[PDB]
Amino acid sequence: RMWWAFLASSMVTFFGGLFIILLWRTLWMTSVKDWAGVMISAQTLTGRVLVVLVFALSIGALVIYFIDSSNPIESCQNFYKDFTLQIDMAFNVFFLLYFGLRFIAANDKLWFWLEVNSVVDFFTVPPVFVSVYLNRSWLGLRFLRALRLIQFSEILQFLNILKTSNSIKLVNLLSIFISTWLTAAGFIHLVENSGDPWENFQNNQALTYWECVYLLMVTMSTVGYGDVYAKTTLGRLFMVFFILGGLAMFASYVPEIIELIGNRKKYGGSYSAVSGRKHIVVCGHITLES
Amino acid sequence: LLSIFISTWLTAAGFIHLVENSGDPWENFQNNQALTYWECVYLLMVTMSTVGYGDVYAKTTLGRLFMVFFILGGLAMFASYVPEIIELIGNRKKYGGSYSAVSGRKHIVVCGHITLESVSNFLKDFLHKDRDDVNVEIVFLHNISPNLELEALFKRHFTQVEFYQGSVLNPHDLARVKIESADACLILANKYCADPDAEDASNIMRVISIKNYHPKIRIITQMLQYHNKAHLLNIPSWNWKEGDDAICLAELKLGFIAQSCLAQGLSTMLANLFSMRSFIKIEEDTWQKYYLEGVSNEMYTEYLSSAFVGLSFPTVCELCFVKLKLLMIAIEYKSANRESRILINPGNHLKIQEG
Amino acid sequence: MQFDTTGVNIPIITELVNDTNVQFLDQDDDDDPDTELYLTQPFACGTAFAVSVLDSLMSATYFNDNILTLIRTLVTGGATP
Amino acid sequence: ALRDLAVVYTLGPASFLVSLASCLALGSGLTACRAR
Ligand SMILES: [K+]
Repeated sequence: RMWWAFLASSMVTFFGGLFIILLWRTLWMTSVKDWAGVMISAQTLTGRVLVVLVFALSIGALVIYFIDSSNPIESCQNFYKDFTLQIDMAFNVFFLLYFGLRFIAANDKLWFWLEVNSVVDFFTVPPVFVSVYLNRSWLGLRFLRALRLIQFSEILQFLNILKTSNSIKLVNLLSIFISTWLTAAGFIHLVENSGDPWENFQNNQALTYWECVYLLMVTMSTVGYGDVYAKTTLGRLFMVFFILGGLAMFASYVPEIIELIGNRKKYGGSYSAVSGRKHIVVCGHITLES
Repeated sequence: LLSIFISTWLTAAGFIHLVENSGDPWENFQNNQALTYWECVYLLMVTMSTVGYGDVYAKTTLGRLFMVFFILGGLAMFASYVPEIIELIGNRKKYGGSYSAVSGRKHIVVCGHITLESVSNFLKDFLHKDRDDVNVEIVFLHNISPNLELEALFKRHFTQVEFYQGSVLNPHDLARVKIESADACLILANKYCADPDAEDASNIMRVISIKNYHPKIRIITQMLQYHNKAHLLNIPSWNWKEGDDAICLAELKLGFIAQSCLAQGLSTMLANLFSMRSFIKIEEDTWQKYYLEGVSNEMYTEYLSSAFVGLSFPTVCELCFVKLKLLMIAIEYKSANRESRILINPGNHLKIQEG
Repeated sequence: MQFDTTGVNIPIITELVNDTNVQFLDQDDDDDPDTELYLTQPFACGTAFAVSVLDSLMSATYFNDNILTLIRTLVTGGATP
Repeated sequence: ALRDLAVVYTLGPASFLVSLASCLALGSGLTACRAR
């Protein structure tokens, strides 16, 4: 089990590079910076098609993760034998190029280095490079690709599917809910199937990914059947943190739910004509006495 | 609040751990259940969230009694602390923040009397569909929060119109809407007020504040009474030649009415001559088709070519009408004696100068 | 105004309720919008009187009660009891 | 062994630097062609 290699690749890629960026901060490029910015700009048609492409390829990568979840956590495969792994790394190197375009156009290195897309790329792409180098596949943190669903609504804004603001807000809220549901299920699946590292991985509990999705849905609704649950120590700790975070997020998002429900107009609508029944319209000063 | 929550969580977990591992004293301590402290913490977290997996639970009598008391006490404490949670969440300001500048997109700051009628008319004319493609955003700065109908109207144009709560007289609010980078500031007047002089003075003071923040900005203001606009000449930064304008509602309206008294229908012609009207094709032989042929016209300004120099105005107008299919109305005669003055259809004695 | 040569040299004093309006009384002021009241040109030149300074005097009266008496006998013209 | 461990440590960061360098070179080339 060489999972620490795949994990530590992403860890050094994030932390050491962030540290050297801060260190350099303590100690013609405008043209290419503006070129990259206008290339990845939302208003540019190239930006539109590129964000649609990266969203679609993220969905494809998530589907590949769903297919590969049935396989064991840590296995071995060949680049030349398996076409799916080649497709996955083609997707990942495309994400790498998009990360390059985003970084060269980044106004501030720190804030671009501490956002969701940067960290998911960091925790996704070095794992597949180590996997193709050592010819060993680890499930890893590929489920984090589901976070790309958060931008789904923006795609519907570019295709003119969504026009009203309420629809955009509703789609955004649903996308956030589904994305966090799926990534929590992925964390639970990984931690339960891998087992506790300090007990020689003898705590493994054979749970499918969909069973983890079911467990998360039962937990977040505060039902708690107990038919399926977390038996590992780290899994239980993650469940505690997920319960606390879910309650906090729901409490924070209650006002937006109230706004989406809104105050319905009680006396709106129009009169519905009934055949054979005349009607008289009364207007003016309408009070109790008259 | 967090410290109290964590402290009571840990001490309840400690009580459960002690009572479960010790066992029931009256049964010779044969009810002991081997639970770690962290498992008791997990059990308390599952219980207080009302999930209740049942994988780990209290089997001893005293442990179950403690669990019942902890459930009751936790519900009571949470019910008592709900108001503090609501206070910590609070009521977020909906129209706070600041305008975020977008490169290549100018913005216009609109202030003054912001209600349904004025904003509706201004957005109807400004954001007309037949308008040529302009990348201009509109920022309405107003202290009074919008009502439901205004909120709906802003939602219909959420992609081009933003609203912010604040006052022009406060320099910080001017800094929030990026008034130093705005293309123009438009001040609307309250046409229905008890004292027009007070509204005029308020608008003049808003102009003074805006020009104090940034003297080079272009301001278009609405003035109710005609005798008040002279106050705008007292501001040193008010440059009429640079595009600062005051639109007098009473003067323009009564002048339109008087010119219609001299010749009826002139007010309609003028109103249709500077307004963006959508064109509809009419094939039936009605008056609407002949009217709509004339609605489509607009005013434009252009520098005459050097070929027209030295020629009388009637000759140039005839050449423009017959050949260029253009109707020339007026010319801006510039003289060093009396600056520049617009001449409406001058006689044949006048000759076109250079530029 | 203009005379026959201009009204910018006429000495005037303007009572003000809000302090932040004082910068509106001066034309050729390079003062930033966040400049405090006592550093603005109209206040420093004595051409504007902000009433809020009286709200300061109360505090100055608390730490020393002779200051108000000195101000009263210097300002009001000698109003004996 | 330590060589393979060094490779699995540095393969990610090196690939990121290669990506950034390639993007910068492509942008510089396209800007130079645009200025032409
Ligand atoms: K027209």
